[PDB]
Amino acid sequence: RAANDPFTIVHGNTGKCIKPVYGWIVADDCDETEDKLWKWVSQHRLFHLHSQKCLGLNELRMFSCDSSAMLWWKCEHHSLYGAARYRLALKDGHGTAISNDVWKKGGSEESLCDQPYHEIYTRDGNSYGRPCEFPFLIDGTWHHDCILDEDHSGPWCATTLNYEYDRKWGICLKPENGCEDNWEKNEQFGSCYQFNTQTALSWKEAYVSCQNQGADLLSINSAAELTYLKEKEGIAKIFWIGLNQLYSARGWEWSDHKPLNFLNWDPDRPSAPTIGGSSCARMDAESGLWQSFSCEAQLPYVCRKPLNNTVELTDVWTYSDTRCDAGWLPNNGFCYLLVNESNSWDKAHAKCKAFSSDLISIHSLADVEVVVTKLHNEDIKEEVWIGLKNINIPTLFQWSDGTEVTLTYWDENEPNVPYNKTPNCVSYLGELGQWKVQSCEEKLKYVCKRKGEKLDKMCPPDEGWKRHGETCYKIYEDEVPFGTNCNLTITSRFEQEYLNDLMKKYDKSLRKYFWTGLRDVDSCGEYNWATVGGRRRAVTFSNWNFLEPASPGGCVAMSTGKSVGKWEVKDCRSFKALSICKKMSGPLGPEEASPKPDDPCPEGWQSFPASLSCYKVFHAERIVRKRNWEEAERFCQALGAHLSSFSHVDEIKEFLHFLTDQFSGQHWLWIGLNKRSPDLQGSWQWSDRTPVSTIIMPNEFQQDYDIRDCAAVKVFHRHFYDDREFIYLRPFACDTKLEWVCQIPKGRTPKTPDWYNPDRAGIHGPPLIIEGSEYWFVADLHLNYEEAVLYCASNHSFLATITSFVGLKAIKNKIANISGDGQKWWIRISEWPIDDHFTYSRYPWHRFPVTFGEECLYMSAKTWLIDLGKPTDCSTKLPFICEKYNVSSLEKYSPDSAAKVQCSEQWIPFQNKCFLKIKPVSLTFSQASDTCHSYGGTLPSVLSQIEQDFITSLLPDMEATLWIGLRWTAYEKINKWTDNRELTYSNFHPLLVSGRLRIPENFFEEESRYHCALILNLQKSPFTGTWNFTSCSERHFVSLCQKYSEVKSETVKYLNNLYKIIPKTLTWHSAKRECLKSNMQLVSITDPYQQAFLSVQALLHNSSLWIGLFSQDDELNFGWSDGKRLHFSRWAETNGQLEDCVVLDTDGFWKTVDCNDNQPGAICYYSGNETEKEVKPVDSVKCPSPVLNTPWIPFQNCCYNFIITKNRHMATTQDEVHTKCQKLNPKSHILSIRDEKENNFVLEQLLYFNYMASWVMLGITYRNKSLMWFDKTPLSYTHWRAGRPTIKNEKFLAGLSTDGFWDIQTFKVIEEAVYFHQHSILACKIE
Ligand SMILES: *[C@@H]1O[C@H](CO)[C@@H](O[C@@H]2O[C@H](CO)[C@@H](O[C@@H]3O[C@H](CO)[C@@H](O)[C@H](O)[C@@H]3O)[C@H](O)[C@H]2NC(C)=O)[C@H](O)[C@H]1NC(C)=O
Ligand SMILES: *[C@@H]1O[C@H](CO)[C@@H](O)[C@H](O)[C@H]1NC(C)=O
Repeated sequence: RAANDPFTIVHGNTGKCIKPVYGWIVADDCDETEDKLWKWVSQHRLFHLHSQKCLGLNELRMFSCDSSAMLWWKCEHHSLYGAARYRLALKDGHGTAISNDVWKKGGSEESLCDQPYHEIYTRDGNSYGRPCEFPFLIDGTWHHDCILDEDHSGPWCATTLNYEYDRKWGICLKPENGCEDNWEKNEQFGSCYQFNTQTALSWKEAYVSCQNQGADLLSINSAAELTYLKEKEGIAKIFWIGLNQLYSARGWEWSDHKPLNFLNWDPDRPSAPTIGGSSCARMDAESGLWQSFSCEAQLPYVCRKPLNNTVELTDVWTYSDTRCDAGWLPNNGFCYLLVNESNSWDKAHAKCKAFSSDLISIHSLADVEVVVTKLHNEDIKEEVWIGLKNINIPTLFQWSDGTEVTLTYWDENEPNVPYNKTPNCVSYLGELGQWKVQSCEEKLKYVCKRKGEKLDKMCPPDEGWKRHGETCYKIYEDEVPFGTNCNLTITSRFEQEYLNDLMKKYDKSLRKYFWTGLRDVDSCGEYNWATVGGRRRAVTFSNWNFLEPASPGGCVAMSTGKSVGKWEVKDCRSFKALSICKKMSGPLGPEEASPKPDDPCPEGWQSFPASLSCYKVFHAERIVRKRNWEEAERFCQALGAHLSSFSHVDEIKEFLHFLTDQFSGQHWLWIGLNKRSPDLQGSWQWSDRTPVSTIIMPNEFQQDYDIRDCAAVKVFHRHFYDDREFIYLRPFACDTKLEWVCQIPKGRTPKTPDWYNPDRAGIHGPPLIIEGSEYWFVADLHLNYEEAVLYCASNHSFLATITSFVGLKAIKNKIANISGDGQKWWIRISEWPIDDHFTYSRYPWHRFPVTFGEECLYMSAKTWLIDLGKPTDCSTKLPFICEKYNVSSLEKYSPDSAAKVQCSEQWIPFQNKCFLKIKPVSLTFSQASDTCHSYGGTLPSVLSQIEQDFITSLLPDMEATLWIGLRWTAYEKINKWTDNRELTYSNFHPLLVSGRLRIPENFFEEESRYHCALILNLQKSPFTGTWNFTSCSERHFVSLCQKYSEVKSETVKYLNNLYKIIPKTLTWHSAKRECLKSNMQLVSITDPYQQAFLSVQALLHNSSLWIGLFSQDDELNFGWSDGKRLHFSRWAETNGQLEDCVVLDTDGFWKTVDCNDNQPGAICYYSGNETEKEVKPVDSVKCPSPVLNTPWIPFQNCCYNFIITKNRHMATTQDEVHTKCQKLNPKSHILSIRDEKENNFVLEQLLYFNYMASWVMLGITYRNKSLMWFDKTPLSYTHWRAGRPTIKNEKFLAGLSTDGFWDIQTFKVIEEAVYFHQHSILACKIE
């Protein structure tokens, strides 16, 4: 389990207590804690359970923590420091900061920081399982734990910071003693289940949620459990199963420690080996099939707790020096032997079965230890059979002779059960002796095992001396100092497990440590084994505790209570621990030097002579795009390398000093360290199977330390390591050994012949596609989506983006002529050319925690009109085509420099251009053209973001619509920008203008209408400045013309606001102090007008300036220094908030930097003319009881139920869905949106399930020859994609999409639109 326990603060120098009262700190008088209790809460704050106030600051006092008054503390060595190098101290009883003491727990010896913050998750509600956020304010009272009232279901908490303004709650998930409440005390069989649906949680988050309750994730071991999970009523259609491979070199493991014998892998997944693959599994409940999906997603899960669990063990680590039949290797009473002759599986089984033996069987780590240590150096170059076969359907591995499987040791990463294969065989490979699949038809060696009979003064066990087979172990009575007579050195994990069993058998209670000969004599941070004289055995194995490395000096010991064998670090000066040793050692173990410091790098890899390894760094501009930790590791493995993993503590600083020369700005990089695997139990590990031995990470008391399990390194332009999640995108740097060769799997470098042969072949034969650049048709080479994108993307070439219907028809004809009407091709279909730099996938109303998936599309030669907006399983090998970039920044025109340069008083100048305003009179586009031509210039053409910001800042005084002035023929691309300028970017919000491709009527002789664009002034809406396209035969207002001018390329008042640009180079705290010195505060941008004005003002200064945006919750939730809700945001990236404080870049985007830095300016604001902050939502609607684990979320006098559950009845869905919503709960019909805010609410609820559902079913019919809802009511409000539909029949499916638009799929056969039914949600409102 895991929970936060209330504690007390104790001083170290003066060994007494703490006492907060209304005014200040007073005399302790504690040891009667009925009047004081402290607990850590969010934002690194301390909360008192008695006064219900949070401590803060320079007089220290208890303030209500609904304020921004530097209410946060940090984790020092053994003390606490505040905002900027502050400190916490007391003087004569009263506490006051000192800025230069230690504080420990009550009844313990640690700095209030060693135990990580264990947050709790929620089960169901309007939050979808998001973790709690304590404290929360209700009825004027601050609650720090889950409450229990007669209104809600059970223990429920608030999941966000401000509960009053969000009204998002969730039923808590607390550890229970039995499986009676919120569980199912019986299952199939011998466990209790908890099916929590509607919870968009990642794999690691779901595992942490199931583990905090003492249980674990799912575990399927027999077909009975599978068929019980299939026929369960309240279960999600797709969820997690805990099956994962998050280790370095392990095949596939269960979440809980259970053997993997029953496999149900989907036969459609091609099992992408390195790029495009995954490491966590996923279960589909409709067919009950297993897939390998990228477990960075957000899918529901299910917890499983063993019913009446018992701690049963055995004598798995014993000793028996028995003899065998003169040649059979004896080990622990058994005899193993492998035949050197080539044989099959069944034939060899029958061969060595005729003796008094049969094929080998591995039940625990003893057999694995035998297989690895013996067998001629773990069978360096060999393949050996093993008596595990499968003939059942589904797959269920079983031993040749046995009763039950108990340990599975797979090879990373291929259990690899074929589709059409009745016999399934396993074999040995790898330096760790792991298992892979075979065909029971290859000729390779085999091993088998015999039960032998039971049977020197060099090792007398008379004095309590245990034996292991080659080297005995001996424990001593007591030893206070370190290494009194002996120090122990461990070499591998099997020796560690033997030592753990010996320690558990020796002692009977907890809190007795055993010494270990690992220390740092030089106090250099790197740990090495103690030298007993002429011994320099390097560290080959390491297993620390959760966060053990904390001091660059000390001595290690081994705990035995629950952290069995975890190498803890204690003071090597004075600390008592027991001692264990061995007699023999390894003479040939540390005698090996494989790398050589004289071998150079193969090609292009840079390295310094003090590295013995070649490096290859991937900058943030050369690559196709940044990627997550797992994607970076897979990209490094594809090239034959891994992430940078240093052995010594000087190599890290040398590598940092070597990379900081290749960088100008500061940006994080990926590293091999990660604690993602559940078997590590919190300890770190290197991805290349190298034991961690140095202090690399500090101890930051983060709120989600269990979730962020990846290590990121920071470079400076002058060794700071942080813990990032496995979802953030980040550049990386692979590294290879000085003697090993790299790989080239059709990626970056092996494009060298792919830049000459196919490029010229496509430039010669294939002509230019109609209305577009050249398209190279990469066929006869099937690659995944990630591999196709990596192949197409180059210095100029990239993945083919289709934005026109003419180009669509051309590529369709070329595909039909080249490959056929059956093959599929990877195409990125859109309406306007999208920029890979700015994804524009930012929600405008709120920043809710949902990571959207990848939109990897496809298209075929036939059925292209239907499958153009349907995503596929893009871990598939298919041909593709690559497009070519043209000369963008190479065209030069406008030779007139001093003649046309004329900026009069009716002209506002900006960067290399100038604008002029006219009256807001209304004219069409063809008239507005000559209206601007009446003056000298052109219509306003936008080529960058800051020009759009300048236009937006000029917009408030203009009309509600402006003619931007770019025209294009309908159903084609956009060019010429009315001024012979290449279209760089376009600002079309996908929530207002449908980003999908437009499909016209296929019968049009010459009716080629034109489409023009305009800028909207949406009157306080967050979409002002965006562009909208329309048939410009109509007329709109015109208030702007642009021209080019060459020779001439304080307290500011703006929209009832006073802005001051401080040019001082200072931090964010000093900036806030300087703003407060002028009776002002840091600017809080709450509207796009202020954002655009501040952006153009920052461009006028050519440097990024500070703003009033900062974070306290470990960069999870941002907020303004004024106490204003973050509603408007213009971040530069989706997941780019990598540091704490915020600055406003010159390009108009909010950059994020750690505000312990120097920025060349800041922005202070003052609001005196307009001071309005009165906003409070009212929620007085209570929904009925939840049904089938699907609650009713209230919204505006209604109760919606997005039924994400097993449903396959798709026969006459019109009445079927209605009866389904009816018998589920009366007084509730199908969903029918009749407003605009309701559509946004439905879209928000859909976006939480964007990984398993892309549409929400709507109740649209065609009764009485008109589109109307199921109820007797007309259809007032509608949100279509492109015009009103033309549905004449009544057989069609209406679905609210993931962009707010309503799509309609018509069909003639009911069994043809099942793809729309598989990805739909059945919502039944109440009203
Ligand atoms: C962005 O531009 C598009 C134009 O392509 C705008 O779509 C147009 O919006 C108007 C306003 O609602 C529609 O007029 C309505 O037509 C229905 C047809 O049944 C009629 O019943 C209403 O009384 C009203 O006249 C118009 O049909 C629609 N489409 C076109 C081609 O003009 C869109 O509104 C613009 N976006 C924003 C935010 O204004
Ligand atoms: C809900 O009902 C109350 C009282 O009938 C009404 O004041 C309120 O406007 C309703 N909500 C909406 C969104 O109309």
